[PDB]
Formats: sequence, C-alpha cells, structure tokens
Amino acid sequence: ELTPDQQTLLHFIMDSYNKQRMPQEITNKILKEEFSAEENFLILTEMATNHVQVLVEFTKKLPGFQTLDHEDQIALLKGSAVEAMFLRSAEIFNKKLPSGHSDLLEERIRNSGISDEYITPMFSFYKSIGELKMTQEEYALLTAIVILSPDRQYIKDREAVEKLQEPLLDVLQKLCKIHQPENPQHFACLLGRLTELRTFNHHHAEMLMSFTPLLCEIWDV
Ligand SMILES: CC(C)OC(=O)C1=CN(C(=O)c2ccc(F)c(F)c2)CC(C)(C)c2c1[nH]c1ccccc21
Repeated sequence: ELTPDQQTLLHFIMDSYNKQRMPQEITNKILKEEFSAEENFLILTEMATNHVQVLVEFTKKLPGFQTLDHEDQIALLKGSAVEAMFLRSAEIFNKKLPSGHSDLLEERIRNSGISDEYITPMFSFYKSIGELKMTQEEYALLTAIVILSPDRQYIKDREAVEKLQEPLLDVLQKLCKIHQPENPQHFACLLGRLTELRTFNHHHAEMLMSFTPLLCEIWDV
C-alpha cells in the first residue's frame, strides 16, 4: 500500500529514529540497585539533554526539514522538543521489564524531586497510549508529525510546513491500516494523541517553574 516514494520516506525516517538510545539504556540507569532521588534527577537531566541532542540531529535528516526557512526550523524544534520527549517516554515505558520493574520505574520517577501534580497525569498518558499497541514505525511517524506542526508559535511560513506534514499523515494512515487492519479507528486514535501531547507543554513549563547548555538553548529556561 505504501507507494515507492512513501517507502523511501519511511526508510529514511526509521534510519534516523534508530539512532536513539535504546529503551534499556534509559531504563537500566533508573532501575539499578543503588538509587537516590538526587542522582536520579541529575540522571533525568542528562537523558533530557541527550533526547534533545538526538532530536536536533533527527531534524537535520528528516526529509524536507532543511528546505524550510532557518528561523522556522528552529521554532519547530523548540515548539516540539517537550512533546517529542513525552512521546518517547511513553514508548520506552511500555517496553517489557523484569518482574517488579515497571512498578519500580514509576515509583523512582515519582520520588525524583518532582511533585505528584505532574507525575500522575504523565503515567496515565503512558499507560493509555500503550494500550493502543503502536509499532515503532507509528511512533516514528507520529514524532515527525509533531515536529512538522504548521501551527506552532512564531512560524512565518505555515503553508511550507503543511506541505511536509500532509505526506507524513498520509504515510501514518496507511501504516495504521497495515499494522491494525481490523481496527478502523486506529488512525483517529493517533490523531487524538497529537492534541493530548500538547497538554504537556503547560505541565513542563509549570514543572520547570519549580540546566545544561543545550537545554538552556532549546527549553529557554
Ligand atoms: C528518556 C527521555 C526521552 O526522557 C527524559 O529525559 C524524561 C523522561 N520522563 C519520563 O517519565 C520517563 C523517563 C524514563 C523512563 F524510562 C520512562 F519510562 C519515562 C519524564 C520526566 C518529566 C520525569 C523527565 C524526562 N527528562 C527530564 C529531565 C528533567 C526533569 C524531568 C524529566
């Protein structure tokens, strides 16, 4: 069902998606026998910095992204960093772990210097989106779609972003039909999550209200 053009777009995206730290690289670090809230916060700051570094690089390689106006490119990166981080956290969180460990993961993140006001919403999101049983390809495409969002603040040429976003949505809709052929609702389910992710922008802003040179550059703190 993917056209040849679509197959190659997907392939370039998965090549670049596959350069991130594996879920266990992240999750082994938090779950190790020796734990403190203090080192775990520093640990999370490091992981957030690497996530942004890897996202920056993902935008260099994302087909068409570097044909955009340079200022718009930076604005898309800054407008999408936090949403991208939470989506990847959902993907990571839903990967199988040894006995007791997903419970342990959640409890440590809950005792890392950040209040329950933020943490509870975020784990409900991870578990809910987890029940959709998205493939790696769906996560990758939905990430690209988040980044190429024409309605971000400060974009000068919104039509230019739209022209790259629409082909990605077309690919995603095919992937949903390929991967869950008996679930006609799937694509609409993922459209929903596009909007739900945006709620995290406010929480994170709040959370920070209560860092590394890259995070200072991209989060603007
Ligand atoms: C691994 C990448 C994709 O994600 C992270 O970096 C974040 C992960 N976050 C997760 O919840 C997360 C982290 C690790 C996991 F293994 C997981 F399943 C979920 C969220 C948050 C807000 C706790 C956090 C994130 N980083 C923070 C930095 C400072 C302060 C807070 C954070």
